[PDB]
Amino acid sequence: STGSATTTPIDSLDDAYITPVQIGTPAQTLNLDFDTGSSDLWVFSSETTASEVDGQTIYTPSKSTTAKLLSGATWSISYGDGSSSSGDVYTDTVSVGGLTVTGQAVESAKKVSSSFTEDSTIDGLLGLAFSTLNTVSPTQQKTFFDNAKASLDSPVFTADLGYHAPGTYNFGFIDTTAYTGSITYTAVSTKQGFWEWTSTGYAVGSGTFKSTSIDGIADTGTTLLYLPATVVSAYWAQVSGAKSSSSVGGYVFPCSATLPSFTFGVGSARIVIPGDYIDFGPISTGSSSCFGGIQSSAGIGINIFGDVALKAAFVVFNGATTPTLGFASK
Repeated sequence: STGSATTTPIDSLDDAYITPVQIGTPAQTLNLDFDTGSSDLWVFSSETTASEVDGQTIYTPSKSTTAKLLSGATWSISYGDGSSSSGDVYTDTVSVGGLTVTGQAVESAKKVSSSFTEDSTIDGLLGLAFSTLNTVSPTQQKTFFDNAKASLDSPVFTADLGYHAPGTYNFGFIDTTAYTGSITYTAVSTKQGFWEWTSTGYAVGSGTFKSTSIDGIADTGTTLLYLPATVVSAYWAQVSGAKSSSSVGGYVFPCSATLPSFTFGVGSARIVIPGDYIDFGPISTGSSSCFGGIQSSAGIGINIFGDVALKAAFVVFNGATTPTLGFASK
């Protein structure tokens, strides 16, 4: 089997991407944030505290003839941005782009933190990291990909995120028309539950490539590119007037600037992030200070190849017995 679904930016900045997902019988379609940095499929629901729902579409398990309460199971998750959610668990039929999993754990939110409430465009998350990170207790549950894997034509999914445009998540096949050149594959460590890999270095604009190992995670659920402070300083030093602002929370730059590109290495291959992809617009409405799309990871504990980096590539998440990641230009 295979599946193919379009993923759409939630706003003009590509702050996140939503993909429609069918849950239950008859189908209830929710727009979920596919997140290769976490491993829970959770949704706004008829159980979510009413004051914490503000425009999201909800899953109502009582209206699904295939929903079954997973007795005794609870979940609770905290994300790197400080947001959180928790609740109980149903199993139900879940389909993405024509690919169907029966018995998928659908984590129904009873509580969500303010940032989820305040984003009416995201109805929940669909985790695509390794199932060892799934938070369901006392019986950990599998991700949608893990449940689907055995049925897929090939045990892979691909992320093809658009810049200011829709893109595609495919399951079970590699669309050879969706990228240019060849796909370069690189090793993955699953020890932390992430799609964790080592980039071979970077360049800023037309500058020379610096060969240096940068361990980080391929994370579709993080907006920006978070890299070591040395790398980030080297990038922003090429932008007149750019500075790190403690009050804003990262590097800002004059909105009048033209940003240089940023290249990262995948083995001997190179992925080029155009400068425009690094512009996240005014820090507040009407400001001439703009927020940068490359930021320091120094306060995170891990480097994160988020959407800014991934949207410059066609990315293969290879879930073979020994997982690997593939990157191609496009």
